[PDB]
Amino acid sequence: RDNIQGITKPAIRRLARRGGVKRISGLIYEETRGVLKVFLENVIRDAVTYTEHAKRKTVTAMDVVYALKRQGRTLYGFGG
Amino acid sequence: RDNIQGITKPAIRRLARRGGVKRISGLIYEETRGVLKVFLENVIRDAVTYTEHAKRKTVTAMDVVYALKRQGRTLYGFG
Amino acid sequence: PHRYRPGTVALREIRRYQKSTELLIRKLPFQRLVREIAQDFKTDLRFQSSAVMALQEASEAYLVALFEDTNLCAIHAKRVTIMPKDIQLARRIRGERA
Amino acid sequence: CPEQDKYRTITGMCNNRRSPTLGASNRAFVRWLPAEYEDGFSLPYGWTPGVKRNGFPVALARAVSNEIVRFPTDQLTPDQERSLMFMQWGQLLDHDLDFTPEPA
Amino acid sequence: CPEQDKYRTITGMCNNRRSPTLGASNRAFVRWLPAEYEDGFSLPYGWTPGVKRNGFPVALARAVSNEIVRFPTDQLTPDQERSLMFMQWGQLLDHDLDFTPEPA
Amino acid sequence: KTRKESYAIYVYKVLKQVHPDTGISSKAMSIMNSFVNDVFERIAGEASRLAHYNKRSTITSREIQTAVRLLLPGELAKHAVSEGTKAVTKYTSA
Amino acid sequence: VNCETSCVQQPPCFPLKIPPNDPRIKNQADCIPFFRSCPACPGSNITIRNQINALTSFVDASMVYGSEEPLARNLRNMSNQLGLLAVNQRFQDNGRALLPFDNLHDDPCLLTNRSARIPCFLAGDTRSSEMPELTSMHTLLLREHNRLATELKSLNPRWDGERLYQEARKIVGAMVQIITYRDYLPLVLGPTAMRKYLPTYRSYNDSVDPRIANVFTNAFRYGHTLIQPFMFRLDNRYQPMEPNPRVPLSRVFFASWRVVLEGGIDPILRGLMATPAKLNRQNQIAVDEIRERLFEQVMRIGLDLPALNMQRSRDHGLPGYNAWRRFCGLPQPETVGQLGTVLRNLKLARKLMEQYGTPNNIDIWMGGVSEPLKRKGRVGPLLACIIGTQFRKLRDGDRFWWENEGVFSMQQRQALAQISLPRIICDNTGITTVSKNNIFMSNSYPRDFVNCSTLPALNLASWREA
Amino acid sequence: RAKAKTRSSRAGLQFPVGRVHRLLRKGNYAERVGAGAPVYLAAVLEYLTAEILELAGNAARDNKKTRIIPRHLQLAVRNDEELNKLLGRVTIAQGGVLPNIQSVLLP
Ligand SMILES: *[C@@H]1O[C@H](CO[C@@H]2O[C@@H](C)[C@@H](O)[C@@H](O)[C@@H]2O)[C@@H](O[C@@H]2O[C@H](CO)[C@@H](O[C@@H]3O[C@H](CO[C@H]4O[C@H](CO)[C@@H](O)[C@H](O)[C@@H]4O)[C@@H](O)[C@H](O[C@H]4O[C@H](CO)[C@@H](O)[C@H](O)[C@@H]4O)[C@@H]3O)[C@H](O)[C@H]2NC(C)=O)[C@H](O)[C@H]1NC(C)=O
Ligand code: HEM
Ligand code: HEM
Ligand SMILES: *[C@@H]1O[C@H](CO)[C@@H](O)[C@H](O)[C@H]1NC(C)=O
Ligand SMILES: *[C@@H]1O[C@H](CO)[C@@H](O)[C@H](O)[C@H]1NC(C)=O
Ligand SMILES: [Ca+2]
Ligand SMILES: [Cl-]
Repeated sequence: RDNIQGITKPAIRRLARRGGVKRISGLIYEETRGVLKVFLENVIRDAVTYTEHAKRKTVTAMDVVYALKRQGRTLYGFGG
Repeated sequence: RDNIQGITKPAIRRLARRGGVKRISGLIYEETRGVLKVFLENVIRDAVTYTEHAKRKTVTAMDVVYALKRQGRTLYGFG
Repeated sequence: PHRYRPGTVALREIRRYQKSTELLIRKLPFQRLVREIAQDFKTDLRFQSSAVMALQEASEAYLVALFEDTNLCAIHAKRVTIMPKDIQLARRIRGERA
Repeated sequence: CPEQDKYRTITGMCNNRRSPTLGASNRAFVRWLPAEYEDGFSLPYGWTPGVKRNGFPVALARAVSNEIVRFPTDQLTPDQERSLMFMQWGQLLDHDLDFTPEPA
Repeated sequence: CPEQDKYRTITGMCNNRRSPTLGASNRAFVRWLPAEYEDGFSLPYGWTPGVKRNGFPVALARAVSNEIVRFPTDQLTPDQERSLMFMQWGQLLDHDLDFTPEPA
Repeated sequence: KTRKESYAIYVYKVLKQVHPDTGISSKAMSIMNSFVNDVFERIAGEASRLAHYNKRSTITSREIQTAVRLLLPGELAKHAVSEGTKAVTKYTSA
Repeated sequence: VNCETSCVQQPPCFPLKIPPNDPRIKNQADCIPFFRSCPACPGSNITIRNQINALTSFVDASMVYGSEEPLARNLRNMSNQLGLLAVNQRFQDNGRALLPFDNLHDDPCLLTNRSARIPCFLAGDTRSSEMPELTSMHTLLLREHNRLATELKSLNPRWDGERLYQEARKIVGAMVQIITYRDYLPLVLGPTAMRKYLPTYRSYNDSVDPRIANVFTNAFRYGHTLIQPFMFRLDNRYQPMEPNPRVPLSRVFFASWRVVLEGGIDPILRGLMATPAKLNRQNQIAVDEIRERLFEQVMRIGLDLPALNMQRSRDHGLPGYNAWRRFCGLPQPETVGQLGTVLRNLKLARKLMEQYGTPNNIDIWMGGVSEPLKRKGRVGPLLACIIGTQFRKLRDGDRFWWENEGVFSMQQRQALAQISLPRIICDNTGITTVSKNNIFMSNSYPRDFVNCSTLPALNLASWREA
Repeated sequence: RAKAKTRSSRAGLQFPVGRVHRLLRKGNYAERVGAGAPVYLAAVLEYLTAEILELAGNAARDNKKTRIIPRHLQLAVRNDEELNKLLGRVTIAQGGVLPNIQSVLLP
């Protein structure tokens, strides 16, 4: 159940490289994992609330889109 | 019409002191004046648009409140 | 010839202005600036006093928050002096100039 | 204290693995403020007659109950937002939490 | 104890008028954190061999002193901004403040 | 003179419920009215969007409860939900 | 030096002296019996006197299972391997379980009825035999544990007696915690104090001290202001139950024969559910049943419960009202005007000033119950602060908290979230009409009463092991 | 007819259930509005108002003041984590700022 370690150090390094980072400290990975967990917790909580209001057991992509729009992170290309 | 200089250096210093700033460089005042001018330009443009839509020649407090709320800067105390 | 240290009066002002609720900008110059700026959008404009007061309050709050962020940026760079690059970095990260 | 346990102990021990006696039974209370006795450590206020508390005489508890607590029963005010279940569960929870033994 | 005083009591009694014991001599220490004993209340860690603290064996104090504290004396460096008066006054103040008795 | 309605009487009643002796000023009333209007608008808009998403033409207590859960943070949402549920149950009983 | 019969102030006796012109006691030579609490370690002139807590501070239903190993072993049914608790071997409540009888040398239970000869009951706490409502609670929890063990034995035939007992005890403790922290404390403290002192649960601090504060044992006695002067019994239609529908409280103390021979615990539970409590007003604090006639039948003279509370606070050496106001971060009044402003009742401030002389000398219980109640609450700011702090420490400092990870599974936690005291009453008694949600608020029949069948039941399928 | 009884009195509230219902009906939120929605909304509004007013009154008492001014409202909002999160992008007029000086700037 320790799936937060599934976001490996090379993946975080790749994400930093896409962001234009040349050198990465060794303690960056834990901070990135914590930030990702917090963001995912917020978005997934909103999506699960939307799903529960609809009396559904399956979380759809449209619920995730609504959650992201609620946080102010409108996402294009998934759903509509 | 040079009224941006009406926001004097002591006023900017006071605003920084309220923000917890201890030491201020000499070139900060011009940057603060520019930032204030940009912010006021945006807010006043939105308020004047709201006023023109209402067919009025007077800018009211409600127009400014709506202009600020449109920018995610909700202001409490004027309606 | 009692002269305070170059940091004592600054801290005294910080403590004084963080405990008050007044407006730190003179009202008449700000009103003149607001009218001059509004002259660029519509000629022959009239302003309610409450409108100018609301604009002043919003501007002062925005500047205070920006200066707090700028102080954080300056402290990050191992400094106590507030510099324009700190303001620019804060505005970029906030999303204004970005 | 065992390294692994699935259930509580009856005596309440080993709940806090650093200080196992925290919360266990037959242990002294925790004082949030220093105690205030007549002589400082053991004698309660009102034990020795003529000794004042903070420059004022100590009022008898029965006298305080007579003057302040006493009120006519017929003027009782019912509670329209609470039931006797509230009070009964309060007493049950109190008997769950604390009990101060006295000599027989 | 007297309501009005001009000098300290040699024992420290009634310095705090609400709780006279506070600060007096021959009194127990205050606990900022709960005690952590081997058996919970009285036995120190390292008393009975084979008992581990926080899942780890208890290190001998002499072994820790030998490994970490020890250093060659000739490599001593002096403090340019302090004198032995500093540590002597520290010891004098410590002897002013506290002293834990031990049995004869 | 037209009649302008505001949440001043009700805010004063709540204040006297909480602080019978403490009074309020005019600017504090203005801020209270603005805050009440803003929260009302936020909750109503969230409930309307919830109703539109599920293809419903009616705003019910469920939509308001879900909007409260979505907007209000932490224990505020739980306490507000409990208060609203109690009020709705009391109204249904009476 | 017997304190119950002698008024000489010799340890451990600390008798209450009778003021002149007492309405009830006309002889000043008499006194109210009183026993000093046992010191933490007797005879020590070095340590400040401290009192002993004889029960586990955690909310673990120690009133049902006990806090000592011999008593806990004696409370169980060792004649089998179903992990049940001991029940009465002589009487039954309409075919349902009853608490076992307890053998003490000086039993006050037979003093109330010398004809019934029904002794006191045996439970996890020795105070369970006061008063039929508490005995009804203890019997209900006993029946609930037995039913839970029976259902678990049905689900898992491989489990032994010890496993059944431990699992049923775990479920009962989790139920008690849920009911306490979800239904009771919000009504006690109020939403403001509940949110201020009991925030959202996060995880298990091992650094939080879970011990019970000395002041808490006297601050939680605010419930003495909610006590009604009568015991009410209702029949199946929630009507007064003849004979004796309303019995004075002075005739129910230590009266287990009422529980045994007078229809069991169903009428008592119905009366608890369908009767309003007593409101705490600054001019109506405590009734005369507990103030003039407490334990009248089993004692040589009636006791005074508020006077006992304040004498116990003095015995425990607790600080005054101002010290605790300072402790909780509240302003401390100094004059009669400041005290009147704080209390919102000027006449009460004059009375308190006359009795004590300074706000610093006001006893903790008196000042706590004299304060105006919080909005949607039943305690003052000081009492709310103390109670909220104590329960926050008891919640965060408990390793076996039901919400703590590893204690219950996620499915088990969700199943436990559906429990309710109304459902327990429906399951473990013959009551078919039961009050709605927040049983501590519904008090008027039949406006806030529903049928027992509409209550969702606890689904134990998540406890099946495979 | 029978004597009129306000819906707020029936629900045990002090905020106007009828006014909230009218605002919901005329606010262009949905085609229809249920009968229990105004009660829930009024209860939530009353709870939030009571929370903020209680905190502001406590702040005013801490300052030895009898009346609540916008400074007390700002102190109440900014000192509460959940209220600060709710009113994060909200400016309160004449509210000032929380007294806070960075540690590194201290002598
Ligand atoms: C004279 O000093 C008094 C004591 O001073 C202490 O020692 C000195 C040397 C300093 O270090 C000082 O900071 C120490 O407090 C002082 O009275 C003190 O006042 C404070 C602030 O009001 C009180 O703290 C409050 O206590 C309660 C309970 O919380 C405490 O106790 C529980 C149980 O032990 C713990 O779990 C807590 O962590 C705390 O230890 C609360 O009411 C409160 O916290 C809540 O409230 C505040 C605002 O109301 C919020 O910010 C918090 O988040 C909480 O919601 C405070 O923690 C302190 O108890 C009290 N001490 C004593 C001994 O009574 C006094 O002010 C000084 N006099 C003058 C004139 O300056
Ligand atoms: C010539 C100097 C010193 C001598 C002979 C000395 C020796 C000792 C000894 C034998 C003990 C008791 C050992 C124990 O209980 O474990 C002790 C404890 C202690 N020392 Fe020192 N030490 C010296 C310097 C200092 C200094 C410089 C300080 C502080 C600045 C200090 C502070 C203390 C304190 C507070 C104690 C606690 C008393 C106790 O444990 O009973 N000492 N010292
Ligand atoms: C039939 C009901 C009750 C009886 C017989 C009773 C009687 C007593 C007596 C005689 C004491 C010892 C002296 C003292 O009051 O400090 C006591 C203590 C106590 N009471 Fe009550 N009271 C009752 C109701 C309540 C209620 C409703 C509550 C709480 C909601 C409560 C809470 C307490 C607590 C926590 C103690 C401390 C235990 C101790 O000191 O031994 N009681 N009770
Ligand atoms: C133990 O349980 C059995 C049924 O399994 C019951 O008949 C018996 O009376 C119980 N014994 C005691 C002492 O409660
Ligand atoms: C004592 O109990 C008996 C039943 O055993 C009952 O008839 C009698 O009335 C009781 N006495 C009193 C005084 O209640
Ligand atoms: Ca317990
Ligand atoms: Cl204490």
